[PDB]
Amino acid sequence: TVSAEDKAAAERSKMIDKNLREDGEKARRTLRLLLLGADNSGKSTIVKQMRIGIFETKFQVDKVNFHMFDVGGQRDERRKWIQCFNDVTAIIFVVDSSDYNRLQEALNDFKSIWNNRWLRTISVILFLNKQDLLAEKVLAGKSKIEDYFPEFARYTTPEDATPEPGEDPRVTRAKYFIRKEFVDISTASGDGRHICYPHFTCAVDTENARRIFNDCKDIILQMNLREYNLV
Amino acid sequence: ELDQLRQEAEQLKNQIRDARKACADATLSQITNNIDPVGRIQMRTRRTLRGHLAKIYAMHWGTDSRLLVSASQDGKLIIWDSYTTNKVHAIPLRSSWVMTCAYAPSGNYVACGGLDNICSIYNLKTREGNVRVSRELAGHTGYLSCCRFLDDNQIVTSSGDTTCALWDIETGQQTTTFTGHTGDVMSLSLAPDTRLFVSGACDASAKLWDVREGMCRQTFTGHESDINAICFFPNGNAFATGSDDATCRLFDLRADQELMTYSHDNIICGITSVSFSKSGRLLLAGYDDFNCNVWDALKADRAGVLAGHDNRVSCLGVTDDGMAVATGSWDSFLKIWN
Amino acid sequence: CKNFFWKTFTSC
Amino acid sequence: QARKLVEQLKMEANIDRIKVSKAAADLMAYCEAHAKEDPLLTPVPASENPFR
Amino acid sequence: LTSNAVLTFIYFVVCIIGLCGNTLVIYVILRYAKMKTITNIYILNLAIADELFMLGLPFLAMQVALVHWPFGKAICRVVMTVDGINQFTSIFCLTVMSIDRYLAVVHPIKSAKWRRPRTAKMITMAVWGVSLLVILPIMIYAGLRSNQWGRSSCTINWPGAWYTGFIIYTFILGFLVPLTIICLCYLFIIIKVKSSKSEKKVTRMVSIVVAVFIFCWLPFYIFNVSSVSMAISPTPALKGMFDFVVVLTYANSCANPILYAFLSDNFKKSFQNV
Amino acid sequence: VQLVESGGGLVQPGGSRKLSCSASGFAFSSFGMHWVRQAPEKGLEWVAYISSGSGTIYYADTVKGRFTISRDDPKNTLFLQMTSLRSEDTAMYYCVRSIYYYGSSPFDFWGQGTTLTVSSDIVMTQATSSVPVPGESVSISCRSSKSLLHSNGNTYLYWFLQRPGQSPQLLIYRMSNLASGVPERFSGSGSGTAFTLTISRLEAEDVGVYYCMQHLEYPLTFGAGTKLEL
Ligand SMILES: CC(C)CCC[C@@H](C)[C@H]1CC[C@H]2[C@@H]3CC=C4C[C@@H](O)CC[C@]4(C)[C@H]3CC[C@]12C
Repeated sequence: TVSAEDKAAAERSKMIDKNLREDGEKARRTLRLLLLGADNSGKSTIVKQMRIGIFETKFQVDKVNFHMFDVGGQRDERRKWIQCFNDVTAIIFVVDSSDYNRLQEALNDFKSIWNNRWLRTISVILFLNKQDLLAEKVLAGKSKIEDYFPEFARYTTPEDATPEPGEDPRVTRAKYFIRKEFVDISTASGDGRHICYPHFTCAVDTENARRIFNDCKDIILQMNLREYNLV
Repeated sequence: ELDQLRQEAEQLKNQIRDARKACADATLSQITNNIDPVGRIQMRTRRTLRGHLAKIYAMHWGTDSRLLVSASQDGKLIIWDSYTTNKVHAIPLRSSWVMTCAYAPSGNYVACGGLDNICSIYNLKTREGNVRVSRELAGHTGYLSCCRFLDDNQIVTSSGDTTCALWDIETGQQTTTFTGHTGDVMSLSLAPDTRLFVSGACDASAKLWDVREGMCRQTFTGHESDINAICFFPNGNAFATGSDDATCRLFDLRADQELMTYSHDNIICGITSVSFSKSGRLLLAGYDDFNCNVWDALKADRAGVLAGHDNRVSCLGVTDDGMAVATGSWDSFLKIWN
Repeated sequence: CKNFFWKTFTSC
Repeated sequence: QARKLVEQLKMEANIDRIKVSKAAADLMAYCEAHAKEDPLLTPVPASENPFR
Repeated sequence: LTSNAVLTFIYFVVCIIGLCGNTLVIYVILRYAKMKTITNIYILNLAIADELFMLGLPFLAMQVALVHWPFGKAICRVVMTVDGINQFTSIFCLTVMSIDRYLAVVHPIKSAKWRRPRTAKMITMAVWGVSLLVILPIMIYAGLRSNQWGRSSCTINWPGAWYTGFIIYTFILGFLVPLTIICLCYLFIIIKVKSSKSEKKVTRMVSIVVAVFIFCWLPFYIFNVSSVSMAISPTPALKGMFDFVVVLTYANSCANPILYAFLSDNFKKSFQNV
Repeated sequence: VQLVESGGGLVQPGGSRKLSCSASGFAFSSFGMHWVRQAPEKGLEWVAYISSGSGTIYYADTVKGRFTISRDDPKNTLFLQMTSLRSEDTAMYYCVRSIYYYGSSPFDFWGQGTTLTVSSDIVMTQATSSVPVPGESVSISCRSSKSLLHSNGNTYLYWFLQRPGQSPQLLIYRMSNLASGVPERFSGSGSGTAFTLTISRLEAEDVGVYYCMQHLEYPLTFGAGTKLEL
């Protein structure tokens, strides 16, 4: 009922589909991450530390392959530039804690990414950079928190944490104050779908990959537990 | 200084508004009330193409009303034959982010461009039986949002840096540039006689350009949000615009003002694409609410719905003769409806 | 042969 | 840039206008004239449809 | 007497409920879900095996209803063969599902390498093949027994050591391996989730899965052992007591699907569509 | 694009040999392959066909059992094993290529062939044996034993030209489509079981033998052919 010139086309289609499936199988192995940051933040510094149109990087740890994307633009309005990303497992976010002037506006930025309609099932990893500059600024005493933030004086240092309080109570005071400020917006309307992992890092740190790996493992575990109804 | 220019502009705008108000005489609905309704319309799916592994972003019928082109984010560009649901060509891609596609009227070239700020042209009728890249068009500072063919040697492109350009494939350099948009543009249309074309931007505006002269001729503004898709009336004197405020609008080129609006109290979701039929009585419109809709072009009364998808619809099209429509969505399943 | 064996009863 | 903008607006200002009723009547007549040759509006017999 | 009638009634009562529960699940799974997730394949196999197991009740019921076997020796062999293969397929399906859950939860990334949609079809064929292979001794000796005083029944024995051997063989594959595998897997899961509020839910799950499984099969495997230990005098009260244990054996079949399919949020959302 | 064939030697009946062919200049893993032979003083005849991926193999009914075709992809080679030589297998051998999809033009390129000198089915007819013959128009008509048409709406018929001392070529495919790299004067048309080819504004370098061929069903069969003498 069908001529041979149609059977040949059907055979060609089947052979194309087989190779298509075979080539598409390999894509699920690797993992993907998106990088978002502002100016004056050492994004390229940590990128180069981890290494050893749209710029793309790839690195391998413990027989696991990670791709990391960043986009260079000055639109300041995200729009469809974010509408594409709906499958990445995490969104690395890096700020600068040294310049006391900009933190407030940076806070507003966070809110947008926390409340975007499309990004309702994506977890955010938060980094804080330039610890040494903050230490020197608080040691010198030229600038005070009360000048820019007047709730600092009434606040008190929380107990039973003491990671490394040998330097001074003041540095932990500022650290935990900033951490609480950033965590409050995240916990205001989390609803349990996505949560935030704070961290502290410096310019010469070299253990970032292990932390990224651990948090990715935790994210996948939390997804699987919800998948199998156990939670 | 600038105060005199501002005063002159305000006076000109007031005069234009007064002229537009004086031009209006009667509403179209009152005139067209005497037309009989078309009645209920029922359509059912006939074929279901499948084989993609990701979400879909584009589709464009050919001039033969039998072949179509599909583009995804997995890095593959596929050419489908509609009658037998067979495959003809599968093409790899250098960049994994793709948002547009186009199919030449002659049938010997395919244009593709995504987020890499570069357009690529592929040739299909060559010896040794394989598809290879022919030319790469660069020189933009923003992501490409639409591209269309005028002939086998001219292409029009609309970028995300508030620019529209006309290229020359043989030479490789631009010959015209269009400016006058405040925000990024996300749509483009072409006239049947290939002498005029329009565009849509995120600042809730529409501009009518001119290829021969190279400057804007008319501007319209009646929306309050972004503009996602535009369509051009078959006769060549009317518009069709869709926004994020769940409203569809029809503009008149000759009267420089609106004529009718399409909106329902129930729907609140966004609008992603619109299209016309061959005659012009129907108006097909996608939606973000997991379904499609068809509207009467003369009564502004809903006629029928098209449901069966599992996610948002991204693009749709109507063939040249008027046999069937095609829709794509984010569930990786293209569908053809008759 | 009084055995309650497997899923059936069987008198001898 | 104000001078260029006001010059463009003034150039756009000079235009010829036509009554809305005439345009609406022309559109209605054109849309009504070709009602017979629209496959989507009037159902076609099962013999003519190639997809079926 | 009336005891046989009430036994036939309780036999017939469970069949309708089991059939309805299995048919609803299979219809919802096939109509809309389209086998999206991997666990749907296991649910499909479990439901099909459960229905096949649920099928073979009226033939057994008629034996106690009338006394003498009416159908003849032709059908008893196939009836008991199907019963055995379904009975030894269901347990292996449960065990493989539990081990899949353990390997998924404990290993988040490594298990993705050794888990593919292809292996789901592969392991089920092996499970069915093993179940068919084990039941062969049952099929080989399937003969009816008769007594001239108007007695006829299709037993499984052929003419006491073999009785004890069969009991040991069925018991060793009954509880020893599946129960310990399930217990170890669930204990490891509950400790691992604890290491990294909602915990009261997780334990509750265990508090069901191991419970019913212990309640149903346990008395049966006891009684048979007693039969091969000491000679027991027949008694109508003992007859009535024995008649309920075989029903308890099938009782797991009806309760199984709801615990694994009904409570799932993904299944509940898709059920309303169809 | 280049195809070159090797082999060919005089062997007494009962022997067996191999014929090889290699391709250079184009992708080889996509196309299918055929084999054709021509007697010293007769028309062409079909031999065997191998597809892409070795899914299907078709042999001529008259030479089944003693021929075996095969190919190697990494080396880009197609070779044939032939056994049980007879006295009717002394001819010249040609190889071709083809690709099948919507809008393709099969039987495109013809390579060189090698000589060998040893020690129901649809039949189509051509009327004129030869025609003696500038500036005029010539029409050649040939007929089939069965109507060449299918439910899709395509008529399968091909036209081939052979100049003296040269390999054949392709002129018209599917009864209405002109091939690439040819003058536009040629034309062809007709109806079921009656097909005509018309050439207008005749000039030089157009002398040879013309063949009308069918492809509706296997086996494929050629025609007697007609010459043009100046
Ligand atoms: C005792 C006998 C008669 C039982 C009848 C066998 C039927 C019910 C069983 C045997 C093999 C089984 C199939 C083999 C395995 C596949 C796995 C999966 O790809 C779908 C089910 C499916 C298709 C099974 C459906 C049920 C099946 C057909």
